[PDB]
Amino acid sequence: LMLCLYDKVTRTKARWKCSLKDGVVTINRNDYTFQKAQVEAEWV
Amino acid sequence: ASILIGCRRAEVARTFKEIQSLIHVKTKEFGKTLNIMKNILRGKSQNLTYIPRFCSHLGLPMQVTTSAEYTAKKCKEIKEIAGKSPITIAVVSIYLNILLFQIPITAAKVGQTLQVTEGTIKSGYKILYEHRDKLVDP
Amino acid sequence: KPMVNESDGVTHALYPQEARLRNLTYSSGLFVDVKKRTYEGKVFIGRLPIMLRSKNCYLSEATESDLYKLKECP
Amino acid sequence: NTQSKLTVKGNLDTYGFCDDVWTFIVKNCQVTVESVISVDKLRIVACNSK
Amino acid sequence: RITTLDETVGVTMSHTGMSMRSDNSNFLKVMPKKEILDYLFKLFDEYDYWSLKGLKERTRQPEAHLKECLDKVATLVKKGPYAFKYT
Amino acid sequence: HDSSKLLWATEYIQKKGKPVLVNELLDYLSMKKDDKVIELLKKLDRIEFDPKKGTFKYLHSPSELLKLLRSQVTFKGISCKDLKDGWPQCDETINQLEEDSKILVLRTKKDKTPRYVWYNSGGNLKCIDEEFVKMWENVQLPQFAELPRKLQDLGL
Amino acid sequence: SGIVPTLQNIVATVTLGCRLDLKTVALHARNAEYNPKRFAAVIMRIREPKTTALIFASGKMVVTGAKSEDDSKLASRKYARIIQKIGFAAKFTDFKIQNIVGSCDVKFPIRLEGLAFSHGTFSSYEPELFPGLIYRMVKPKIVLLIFVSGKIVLTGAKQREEIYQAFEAIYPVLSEFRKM
Ligand SMILES: [Zn+2]
Repeated sequence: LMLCLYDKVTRTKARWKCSLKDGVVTINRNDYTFQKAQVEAEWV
Repeated sequence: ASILIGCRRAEVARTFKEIQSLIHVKTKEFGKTLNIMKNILRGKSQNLTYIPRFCSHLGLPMQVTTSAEYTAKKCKEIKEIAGKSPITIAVVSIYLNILLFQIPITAAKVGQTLQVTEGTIKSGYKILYEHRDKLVDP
Repeated sequence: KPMVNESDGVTHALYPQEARLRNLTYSSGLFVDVKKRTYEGKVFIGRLPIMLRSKNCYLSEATESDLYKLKECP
Repeated sequence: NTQSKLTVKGNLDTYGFCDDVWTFIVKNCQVTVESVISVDKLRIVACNSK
Repeated sequence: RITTLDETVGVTMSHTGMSMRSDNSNFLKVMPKKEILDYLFKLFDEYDYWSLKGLKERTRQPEAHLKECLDKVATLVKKGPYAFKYT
Repeated sequence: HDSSKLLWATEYIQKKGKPVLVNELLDYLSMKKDDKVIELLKKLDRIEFDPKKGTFKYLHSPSELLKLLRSQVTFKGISCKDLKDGWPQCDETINQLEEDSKILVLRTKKDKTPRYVWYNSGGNLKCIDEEFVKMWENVQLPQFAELPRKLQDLGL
Repeated sequence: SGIVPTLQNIVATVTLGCRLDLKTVALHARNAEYNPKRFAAVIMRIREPKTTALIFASGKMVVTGAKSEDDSKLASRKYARIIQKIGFAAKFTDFKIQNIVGSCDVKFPIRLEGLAFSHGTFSSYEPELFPGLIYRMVKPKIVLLIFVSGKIVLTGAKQREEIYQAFEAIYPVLSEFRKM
């Protein structure tokens, strides 16, 4: 669970790029505190 | 749009921007209601003139247009619908003629006078550099 | 200096001889610099007929031979 | 006091938008830090900061 | 005196026509009901001259929720000196 | 407050609008759990209180409408505020009960024709075409006491 | 001829027969999109058929992206199954075709100028706004797009049969004004 705040997410029906700012990322027991994150995900 | 209907009927024409910036109606409903006027015209019943006006503001001799007109005629007939709103390639007819002659009017000056993005200028110029071989009149 | 905006929209220098024949008006435009201010470049305003042989006319100081070229009697 | 930039490149499984909350659950996703973390289970919960 | 314009008639006309460029010089460019009702009951009681739109502006609640909130424990007057006041 | 509880209960009773047990009345709004509201119901007409079983009502026909229209003879003019609440869709009854069976005062066709107290013999009398009404307007009623002679001139 | 219109877009309407909580639908369904203040309908999609749905809280479901009656019907049924999976008493009923978009290519360039001039009653044309011509057939009441590239796009039909009839009646026009 990445409890962050979004800024601008761009998508054309098959892909996600999730802008994240002033939030945290929780992976492998180490928290990732980031200024700006862009989740360039893909949609099935 | 009545002026457009007027001026076109007056056997001249100006680009939409020259009128859209003259009268800003957001250009969307403007053209949409403009089209039905032709249908009403038909119910109640063209770049060829854009040539000399374009070279007019830049002050050149008279032989450019027909030389440009010959080039303008050749593009559409074989292929190259070229524009989808082909108003863009009206200038493309002209620029490959100013590229011919040595007067420096590079797309910097055309881009501020005729107001065409070099994305359209350079793309249209080079795809017309492919077929310029059959374009040697004199 | 005098000129004429023709039907298409082209604007070229007008010569007095042409003016009489083509029923034109031997005029020239006026242009004013305008300064706009918001408180808490060059602007065309109109034409102006020009007296023939005035200081601004093309015939202002032309040569006698040049006048013959322009088909205007000295 | 945040300087890291993250670029999560993976495969989104589920998403949802309610109360302007975006919940992006990516499976087998790679997040690029500034080293890239190929993390399987990630749930991007995006809330409106505006 | 007047400075003659040697620049050709077209180029002096260039800026004066439709060059498709403007603005070169900047000049005249031109929800929950009970909580809202709790907000409305608080806003009306705490401030007698609490605007319904002001309640939407103060509580940061939607106008639909703020207006419906006033109909329960607040006074909505639309005429007279006490116009748009929740008490 | 004492008045706020009575106001909320009255609106809640209006919101309920049905005769139910007084015990359920308190739990519907979770406010009228004190004897103040029950006493207010007996003392105020906003909430109907009676010695019978738990029931709160409002404190209905064109026949009643006509009698109510006749109830305002040589008096002030009433509105249909009670008529439409005491009989929903009372404006339709005016249209159905034509020929003075239900007169009204149609203010305009933008405010649901807010009617007033009116009684009439004919009421509508639509069969007389506007052509007769136009000639009634086209003929202007003439001037002063020459007219008794004028009707005498016509033979009256 | 021998060229059949190729259906492009089918827009339909589906009534689930029960009210839906679009928040719960968006959360539970793995493939669903919903913005409360942009458009109050869940954009739920599946890949087989690859369709877009307008799932409303009132139960109205507008299925688009399909290219046939049966594909739209199956997409609607799958969406209804997704709805009933949560616990809403949805029912796949009142399925109705709203718009059928078909396309075809006569493969030869057309004289659009003569087509517009001769068919002011039937053809809608403005080459500067869109170099394609809009043809409005009355029987069937189908809208047809005509291009120089030979592509013909027919849209808005209640039946794909209407699209086929429109293209069969417009093919004489396409061949008549074919530039050779
Ligand atoms: Zn009188």
